[PDB]
Amino acid sequence: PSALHLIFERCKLNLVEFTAQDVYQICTTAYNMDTLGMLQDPDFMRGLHDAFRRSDQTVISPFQANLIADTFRKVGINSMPKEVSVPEEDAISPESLILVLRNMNITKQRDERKINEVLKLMFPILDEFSPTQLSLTVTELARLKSTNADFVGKLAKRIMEYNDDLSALDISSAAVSLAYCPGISHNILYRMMQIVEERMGEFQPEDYINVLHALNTLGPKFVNTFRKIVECGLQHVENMDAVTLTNYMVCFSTMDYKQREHIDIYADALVEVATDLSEKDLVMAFIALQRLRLLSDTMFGTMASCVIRYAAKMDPRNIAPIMDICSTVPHASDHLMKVLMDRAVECTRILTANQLGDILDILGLYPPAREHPLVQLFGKQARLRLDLM
Amino acid sequence: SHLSARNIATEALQMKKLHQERGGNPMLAQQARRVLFATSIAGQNLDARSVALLLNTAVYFGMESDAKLVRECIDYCLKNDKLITVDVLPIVVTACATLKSRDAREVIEMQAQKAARNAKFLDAKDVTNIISAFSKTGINHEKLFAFLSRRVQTLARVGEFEAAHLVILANAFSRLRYRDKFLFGAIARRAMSLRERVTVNELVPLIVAFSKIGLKDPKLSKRFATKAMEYVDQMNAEQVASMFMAFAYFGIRYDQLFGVLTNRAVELIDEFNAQYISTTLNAFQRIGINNPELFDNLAERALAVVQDHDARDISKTVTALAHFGLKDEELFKRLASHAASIADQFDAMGLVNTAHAFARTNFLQQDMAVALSERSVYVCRLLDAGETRRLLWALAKFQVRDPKILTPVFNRCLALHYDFFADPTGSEEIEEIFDFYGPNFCPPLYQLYISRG
Amino acid sequence: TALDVAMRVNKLKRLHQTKKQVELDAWRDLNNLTEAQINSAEGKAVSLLLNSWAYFAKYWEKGA
Amino acid sequence: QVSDGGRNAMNAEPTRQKLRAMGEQIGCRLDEVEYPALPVILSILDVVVTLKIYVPKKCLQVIFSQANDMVAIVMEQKDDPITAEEGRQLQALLSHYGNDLAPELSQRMKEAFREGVLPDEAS
Amino acid sequence: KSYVLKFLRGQLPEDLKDVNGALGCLYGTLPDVDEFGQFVISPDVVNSFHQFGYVKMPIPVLDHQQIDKLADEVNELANNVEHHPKTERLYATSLADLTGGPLFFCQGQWRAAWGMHDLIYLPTITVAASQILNNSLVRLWYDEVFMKAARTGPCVPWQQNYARWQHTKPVNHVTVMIALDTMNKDRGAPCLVPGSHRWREGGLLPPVSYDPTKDEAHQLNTIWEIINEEEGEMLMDTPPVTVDLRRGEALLIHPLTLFATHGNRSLDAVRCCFIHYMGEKTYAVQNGPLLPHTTKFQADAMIQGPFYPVVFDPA
Amino acid sequence: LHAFVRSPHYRTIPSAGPNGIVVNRDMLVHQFRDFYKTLQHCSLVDKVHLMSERPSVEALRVADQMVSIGATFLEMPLTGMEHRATEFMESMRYVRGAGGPSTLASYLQDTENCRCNSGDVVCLPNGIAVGHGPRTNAVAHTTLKQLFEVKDDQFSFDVFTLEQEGDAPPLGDYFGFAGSNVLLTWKDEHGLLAVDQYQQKQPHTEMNVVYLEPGCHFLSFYGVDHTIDVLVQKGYERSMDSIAAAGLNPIPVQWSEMDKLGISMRAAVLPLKFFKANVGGMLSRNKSRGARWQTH
RNA sequence: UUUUUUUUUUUUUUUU
RNA sequence: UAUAUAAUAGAAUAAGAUAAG
Repeated sequence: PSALHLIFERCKLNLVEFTAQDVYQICTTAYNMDTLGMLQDPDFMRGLHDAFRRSDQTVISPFQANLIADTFRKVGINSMPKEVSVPEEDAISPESLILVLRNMNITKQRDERKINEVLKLMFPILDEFSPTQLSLTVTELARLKSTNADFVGKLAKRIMEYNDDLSALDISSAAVSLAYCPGISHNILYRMMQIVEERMGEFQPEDYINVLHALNTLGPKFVNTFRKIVECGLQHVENMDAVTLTNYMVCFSTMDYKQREHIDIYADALVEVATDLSEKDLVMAFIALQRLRLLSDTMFGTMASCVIRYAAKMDPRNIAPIMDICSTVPHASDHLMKVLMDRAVECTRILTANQLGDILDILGLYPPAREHPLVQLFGKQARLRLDLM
Repeated sequence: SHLSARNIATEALQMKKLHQERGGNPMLAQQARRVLFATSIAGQNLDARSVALLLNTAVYFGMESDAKLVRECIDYCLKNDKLITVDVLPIVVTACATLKSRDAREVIEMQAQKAARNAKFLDAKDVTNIISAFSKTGINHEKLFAFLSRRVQTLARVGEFEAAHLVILANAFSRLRYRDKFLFGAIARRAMSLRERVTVNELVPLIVAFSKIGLKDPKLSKRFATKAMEYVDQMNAEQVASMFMAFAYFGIRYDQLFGVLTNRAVELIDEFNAQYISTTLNAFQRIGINNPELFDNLAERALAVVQDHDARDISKTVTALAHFGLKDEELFKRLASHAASIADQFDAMGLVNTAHAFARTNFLQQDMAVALSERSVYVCRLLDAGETRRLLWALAKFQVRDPKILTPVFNRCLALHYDFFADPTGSEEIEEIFDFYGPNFCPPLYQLYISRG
Repeated sequence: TALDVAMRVNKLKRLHQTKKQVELDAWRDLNNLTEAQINSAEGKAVSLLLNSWAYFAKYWEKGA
Repeated sequence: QVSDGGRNAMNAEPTRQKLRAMGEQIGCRLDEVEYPALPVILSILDVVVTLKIYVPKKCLQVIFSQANDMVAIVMEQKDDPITAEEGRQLQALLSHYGNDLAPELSQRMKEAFREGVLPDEAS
Repeated sequence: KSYVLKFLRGQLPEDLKDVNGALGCLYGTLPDVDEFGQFVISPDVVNSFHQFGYVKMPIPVLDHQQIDKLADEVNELANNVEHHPKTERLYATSLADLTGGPLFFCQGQWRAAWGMHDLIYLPTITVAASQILNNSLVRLWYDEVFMKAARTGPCVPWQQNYARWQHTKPVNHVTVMIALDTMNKDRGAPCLVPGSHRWREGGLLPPVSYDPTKDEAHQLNTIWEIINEEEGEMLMDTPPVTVDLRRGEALLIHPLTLFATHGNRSLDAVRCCFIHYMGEKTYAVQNGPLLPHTTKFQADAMIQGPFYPVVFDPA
Repeated sequence: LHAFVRSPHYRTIPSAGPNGIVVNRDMLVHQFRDFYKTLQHCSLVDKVHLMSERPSVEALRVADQMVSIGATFLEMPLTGMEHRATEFMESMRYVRGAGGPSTLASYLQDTENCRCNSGDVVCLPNGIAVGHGPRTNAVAHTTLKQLFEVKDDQFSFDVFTLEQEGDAPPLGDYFGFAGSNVLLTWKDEHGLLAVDQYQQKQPHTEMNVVYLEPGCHFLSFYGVDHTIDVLVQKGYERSMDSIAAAGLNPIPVQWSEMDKLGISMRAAVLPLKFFKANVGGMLSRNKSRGARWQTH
């Protein structure tokens, strides 16, 4: 490959004038096909990164820059896309400050001074926003964990004003983003929940998930909306996804639902399809079932069997909850308990102070843990960690 | 070892703790430095806690402000200012204490404003950690210190602090030179209300801090002296020398405590090191007590061990011996020959003190004199007029007569001629200096000197 | 003039998207590139040539 | 700075009285000033009320008229920072002194709180 | 010793020369005293160096990540908006006037940077350098880094290394060049005479006059002006050779070989490191310090001290 | 559960009480220190927050600002406390700094002529009880009925009106709940009347009733979380025996100086419940309750 | 063991 | 008859002497 070798050499020596779009195209073909030794060759990738760092990245989308950075990081080159400045006085438009926020969110590099600057250039021109632009900027501000509640409240009032121009997904996303904001007012939240429950007959499972997350974040002050959604979703309980059933369980635990008639139906529906849950969802379902006092003789066995296939590679932060659930429940969990102790013995090196303390506390009164070899290892590790406890 | 950035910060903090308060094992420091060298947080998202821990552990292990990890952490602290809550504020402040860049100054000032604004909503842990962290940076925000002292007094009126908190608080408030008699009175009252919960290890540092702060009240010193007299038996050489220094700082002539302390010191004469001997001699010089048997014992022990003598230890020892009058023959020779080897470690004022102590005792060795004179060109910039006069007189007694060494000293003298020629003492010293160097060596200083001002 | 041949091989790849004088073509075309054409190529030409090379080597027998 | 159980605790009561008199000396001359922002008005009124200083009805009328003219900017213009707690304190002060002083201000504050124009302190 | 405060017990000394050995950064640590035998260079390489006065090592001496770290440190050294800490710890820097220029050069970097300090103690290059100097002791003298501009990096004229090292008595030196980037004739690869190290029985050609206000042609063509007729006859048969170096490639150079560096006409900067190793029994010539703010030697005193550490000791 | 207390300003403590009883400042600060210690030792409050001193003696009554009804932190009207606006804002700043609610519900500050006073609201199993009297007119009662009263099945939250005479202290002073179905009142006319009224309102529930000495201030942290400790005044020992016989744990507390100053133990603390705002359908960690491995 | 805290302060006359 | 799209979060945790105005 004389021509290919010459092209690679000219790219390595930084003698080719590359545009951002050309670097993006090269990254895409290297990450997709990779028939050539592009990613395996370090010098060519270093030269491409040097060309990309000095290029003009304004002519590419935030997603494209993120993909370029991800491709560079996959091989070892520590790459980070440039930070875009706030638009000048002429380019101050509702569609450009939203772009600034979107790039800040996508590239995972947030500057609070820039957030304040683009929040002070949005108020005078806030009357030029499209109905969907408000629902976009609300979620963008929520995802940046901004503490400005007055701006979000004004945005929510405007979103309420253009109710008829928004789809169900926009309403649900606005509701959940509003619920995530800590300092927002409660009258706005009540109005938004009324709006959601008025347009609640068109919800897709994604909108159900968003509404359930919003309710769980808000707390037991909004029982009526949860009661309405429980009464509505009773028709769909059998034909329902597992994740939204787990979210129903979490909301049931949070609100302290005293109507224990539908709880049985939803719990049975969840335990029927519990086989299709990941680590976090299964752990949350376990906690919600325990806090609702639902662990029976048979469903506990099925959930434990589901946990068995996950207990080998559980995260260190998901071992203590299952141990606590097994401890409180009076049923048989010896096999699961032994597997969890083995996993904890494996993870003793990376366990933090709090997780190690919880693991030791749950196994304080456990008879089989007396002779298990975790005692000496955990004692030595606790002696080492005693400075951080 | 491949780990997540949070899982790396946790082990880094553990390594810092073990290397800090569980023996300074060099292998731990080398392993931590190697681990942190390849650590980067450019892509992964972390809490403020993890970034603060990484920055603190990097700065602790010798990493300056030019590294990639330090730059990324400082950039994070500059951008996301509202995520650095009170819990993770002292960590960032302590990390930025040593750094003296522009970003470090901005971060320190922002954290100072945040702490001064929220000084009324903290607890014992947060207040103690914040004041301890702000002690190390050398900042001079008096309004913040007043707010924190007020909060300390209100929080300690209800018996919240304990021995470790009181020790840390006293050390932090004494290092910052805040002579608030009410604050230290409250700290002392809280200490005395902690009956038998203030052990020796928590009592000696409190006395040291109360001595260093320089409180005018002499009634407080009496209680500390009595409680020390009760606790003498349970002490090593470190705390004996520590209270020698502390009660030298107080400046009150106690008798029974000094006798018992001298008895315990001569008991532990086989455990004294260079720093303890230097501290004891300096304390005796400061207090003025003449104890010739103890001086003989300390001189013999210092003769026994000479390699451990650092520049500070050497300077303090020779100054104390010269001031007292007692002096050995071979001990001085060993100290001078050793200081010749480590002449590149003396500070701006330690060098002057050592040179003047050797000159005043009429002990002149060519190697030591040459080493100190050649070294006395990087330190003339940081010298006061009195120290410059002392160094010039030491050089005159050493008979250097080297222009490359003399012209910076004379430049410093000319740049500080008012404080040089108007010293209440030292007139005979300057007269001898000018008698040695003559009028033609430096005209302008001669013209000023024949004008008396 | 590497951009013209790069675009020609791009068109050949497009035609191959939906073998004689197809895979045999764009092999002589890519090896046609002289030293001067390679040394006087912009970023777009290099990117197009690399894309074509990757696709051809994917569907060529043994070489690359 | 006066203590009810100190060295001169018996003499503490006259001192307060003296201070109160001096407060009234500023209290009667409270119409000539021009308040730039609400916090100044709130601080002056809080100091007067806490120490139980006497203020003439004319001074209260002028003060509340200026306060009404000041708050008649943030809510109807809405282009531009009066927090909700400051508005609540102003409403409490007006209610304590009587709503006949500034009848417009009471309704304006009530409609402002119903509307929600005033932001929160957390924001 | 004295008492170190608790938050300062992990700090490194101001002068990095105070560290007795090498830090754990870059490579792990120096191997055992009997584990240094795996870095020996081939005898053919030694013969090639003794015949040509230069040779490039068979393999790169640093992995890629170490190269990125070294390049980052070189970048941080040349900072201008925020000057590097420990700047006054260098023998000389191009930013002493705070302005800069197309070419950035830094000397004595090993006292003011991690990694660069560890680069001195690399077994791969130190063992080879010791083998060059008749298998004897090696002492670091000093090191420097060059970083050329993006598109106007100047070309160093023809030069002999020993022309400035007149304080050292014998001709006992070696130079190691590490290329932190990929170099070429248009980017900064070194061009040197294949046989100039054995001219005039070891003598030195006179200093070369160059005009710093013109192009590279005259800079590279001054060699004819500085040589005599017979040297021209030798040069004609074997013209000067430009060696292209990749990342991590190391080049051993004799102190008496005539070498120059081409300018930078690429689209970005290029960085190179030079490290000068002496051998044992190398003596001074005149009184006073060889380098600014260093130990003062006698007339014929042997060169040693903390400023010139021992980096490899056979037997 | 976080308890908020305010340190007493030593210099401005009044020489004599409201009736004329003399007080001791040093004894007052000593008793406040002991109260803070015995509140820290409660083993149920997660953290005790101490507020800075304010140049007023009535600012010690930190409970005259808020009532926790159900899951709402209702704010009492500013009708007779126009000098405590800044104190209330400072207390709210303290609450914000501790992770509590951003602000309070203003359901009572807007209702016309709604004159209400805290302490008249006493919690009870699935409901509250309010005391009609001089400091709480009928408009507050009807607003509370509108906001909180629910008469549905499996969701009932009923509020009861307890009429009281014109010379009675706040209902929370002499009427309270403790432990698992335990009731505490003073043995005087007010206590018997309140007990009888609540018996009439809730006839089908049988409750343990404990009588205490009149003038004996107590404090029980009743709520969803089961607790047994009941802080009680040190001077009275009959009440301690009565509480202990009921199966509860009594804790003596020295409270003489506050009694001479008219401040009760109930009005000196502001218990609040803060729940972490879970994000993404997650559940936080609770406290270790129950005995692990009952069947081994 | 009883001393103290809560502003938008903006008015310094040099030839550096 | 055209060369190209990219978003899911979890952890509550305190070390301690600078030769001063």
